[PDB]
Amino acid sequence: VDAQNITARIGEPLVLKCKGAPKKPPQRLEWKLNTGRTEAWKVLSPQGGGPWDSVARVLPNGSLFLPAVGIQDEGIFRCQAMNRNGKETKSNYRVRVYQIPGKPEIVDSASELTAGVPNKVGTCVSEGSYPAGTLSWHLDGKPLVPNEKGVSVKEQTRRHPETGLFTLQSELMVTPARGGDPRPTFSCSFSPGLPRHRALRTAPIQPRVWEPVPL
Amino acid sequence: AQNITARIGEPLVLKCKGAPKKPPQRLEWKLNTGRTEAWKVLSPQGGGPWDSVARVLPNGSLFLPAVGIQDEGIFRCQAMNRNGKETKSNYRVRVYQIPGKPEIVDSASELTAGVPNKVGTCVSEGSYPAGTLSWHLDGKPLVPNEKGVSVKEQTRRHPETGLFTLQSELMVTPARGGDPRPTFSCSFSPGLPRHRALRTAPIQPRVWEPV
DNA sequence: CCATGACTGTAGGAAACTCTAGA
DNA sequence: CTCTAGAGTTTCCTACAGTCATG
Repeated sequence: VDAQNITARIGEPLVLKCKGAPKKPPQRLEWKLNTGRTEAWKVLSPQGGGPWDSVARVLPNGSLFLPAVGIQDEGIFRCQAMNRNGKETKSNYRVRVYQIPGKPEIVDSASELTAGVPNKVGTCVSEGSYPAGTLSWHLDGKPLVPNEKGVSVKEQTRRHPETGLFTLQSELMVTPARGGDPRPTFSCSFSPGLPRHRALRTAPIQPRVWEPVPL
Repeated sequence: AQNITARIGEPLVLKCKGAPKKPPQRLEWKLNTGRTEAWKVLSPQGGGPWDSVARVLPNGSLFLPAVGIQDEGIFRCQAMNRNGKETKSNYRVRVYQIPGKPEIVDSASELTAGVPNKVGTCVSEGSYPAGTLSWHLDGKPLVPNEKGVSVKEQTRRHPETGLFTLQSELMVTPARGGDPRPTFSCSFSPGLPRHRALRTAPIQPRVWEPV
């Protein structure tokens, strides 16, 4: 789309510009937005006056103002103004948002695990993340890839029905090669969709690898 | 205090420092502006006519949809992180308006050497703060009291808006033997060095000869 | 408890787009 | 008037410091 992209953190105010508009009223411009809150298309005016005045209100200078963002606010936003006269200008905005979960935690982590077979190593958990994002395992600071050599991950995403946010869980199990590193290091790393931010790592776990009793 | 500036009609958002981004929070915005009878304290829920002027956002930031001369003042936010954590934000606020382009009026088509002439009156409209007016001859600016060079200047504030109108009337005694096709201009040098100066179109009267 | 490290948060600077002035 | 050019304004990226967690 002619739409330019905008991304904002959840809870913070956003302010959009109406291209080529009178800086002081009286002004003629009308915003159009289809989003989570809009049933289909909501048209907003310099006067405002609906229930939207505590949500989205056109400023005296023509820009569109949102006191604090929320997930439902994701969508497209457009404006049409008249530069007198009769010059006329457009705006096309795609708006996405995000939230950052707390530092991921580990749970159900093996005191010690044994070689030659699968083991339940533990589970990472991240809460309050948007958009969803992901959990990646690292052995000694290197990546752990599924389907390959006894490495497995039991995964889910749980959306808080109220906050519309995500609770994350990743359970790792591994079959160690007999005769491997006896004190290997695992970590877990949450990453979001864009470079909207960096990566969060869990405090590692340095379990003890015990060998199988001979037969 | 952190110095701040913005255009009249523009929105303004002040970030409360060290305070929870989501409500509820414990914080206090107390300020003194041209809209205040004294120090004024606006709360999380705020209230009064102030909601139409400056309002507190769910994330703790104070906000003005349209700032005006009436709003130049002091803004302090004493906030509580959780307990009893405390950090205090401090701002100093100057504002401005860019006036209409400068104009010379009553400018001379002809003028005579050896005595004074009315060159013209450079006139600016709709400025805040008021600022200064200067003249220049063929690229270089001029000074009063030097070799028969004088100025009648004034400033006036439109009552409704509060902006300013400056008049500058230029007068000189031309040297006999100088430039018969001289070019003069006026320039508005704003109070706050926000933008570069604005200069009138030139005027190239013809120096004529007495006896 | 003290020293150390890591993080959140904020301060300053640089680059990009938009508007204004001029030909 | 359509086009060219120089600032102005806003924005993102980068960096230093304060603050919280940790050994």
